[PDB]
Amino acid sequence: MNIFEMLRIDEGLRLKIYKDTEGYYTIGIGHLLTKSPSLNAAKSELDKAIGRNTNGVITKDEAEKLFNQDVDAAVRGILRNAKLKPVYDSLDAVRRAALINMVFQMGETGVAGFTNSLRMLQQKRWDEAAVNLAKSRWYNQTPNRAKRVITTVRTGTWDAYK
Ligand SMILES: [Cl-]
Ligand SMILES: [Cl-]
Repeated sequence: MNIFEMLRIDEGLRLKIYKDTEGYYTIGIGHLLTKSPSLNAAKSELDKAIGRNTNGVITKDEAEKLFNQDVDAAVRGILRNAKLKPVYDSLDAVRRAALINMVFQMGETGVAGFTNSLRMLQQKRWDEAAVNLAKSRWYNQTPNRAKRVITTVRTGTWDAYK
């Protein structure tokens, strides 16, 4: 089990523009296209992202190419972030994956905002961090995915995905 497999379980694979839990135009492996109601604004973003005229449809390889870019961007955003970097440096490899999961899903800015949890992660206060992370919109909107991520953070094991 690794971050790629973990995220592919959490996000799925879809070759046709679709909407996410929030209502946004998404595609492939959790790749947010636009927060704009326009399906045409989505298709335009998508063709731009892919470099071709897609008509809102891509191949598995294209979704994988996007996924690879997004994981890389997630990792790099963590490492370039003053609030995020220290937490990550302090964690073991499983837990690191958890933070990358969150960052991919909610953005760097989003996660960086979880002030108290971040402080608990660093202090290696696992239970408390798990409890505090559950007190969020994230958790209330996508409870099963969130529980999985929270268990990973709390335990340092990959059970939830097994
Ligand atoms: Cl892109
Ligand atoms: Cl869910």
